[PDB]
Amino acid sequence: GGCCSHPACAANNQDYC
Repeated sequence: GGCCSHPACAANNQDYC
């Protein structure tokens, strides 16, 4: 989760997702 609420993070780092 974490920054995965922000497309910026979720689109570039799916490892947190």
